Amino acid sequence: HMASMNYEIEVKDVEPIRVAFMHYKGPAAGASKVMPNVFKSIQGKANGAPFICYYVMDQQTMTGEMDLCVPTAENPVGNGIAVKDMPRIKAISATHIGPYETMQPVYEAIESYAREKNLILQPPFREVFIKGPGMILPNKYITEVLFPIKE
Ligand code: NA
Ligand code: NA
Repeated sequence: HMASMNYEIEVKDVEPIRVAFMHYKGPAAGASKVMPNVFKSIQGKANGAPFICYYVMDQQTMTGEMDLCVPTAENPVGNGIAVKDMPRIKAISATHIGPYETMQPVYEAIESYAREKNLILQPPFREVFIKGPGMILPNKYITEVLFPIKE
């Protein structure tokens, strides 16, 4: 009867995911210019929620190094876009509702949870864009953080 009052923090087994992706380094801003190029390369045939895998992220400078990923069965057309399987992870999952650029309380809750359950966090982490109002408009955005743990 209760759903996403809190961050619904749990440990999940996430199986490998075939993605079309672009590796991006620069302002978290300039990533949104790319994520559409991924969709177009695979004729917009996603078979899962798009996500960003963060290898490096500084929220003080809001710049980082990341994979912009769209789960797909398709072969990408138009170079820059490649396909790989994102690896199996055992991850702390947190579900965030609303504006998603920083989500400091979510990452603090994940860190506190990890210490409580004696889990060791292992980058890289993912932000999964489950839902949102779409392209005709944010208090409705659903973003799942997946932070891998050491097994
Ligand atoms: Na908090
Ligand atoms: Na969100």
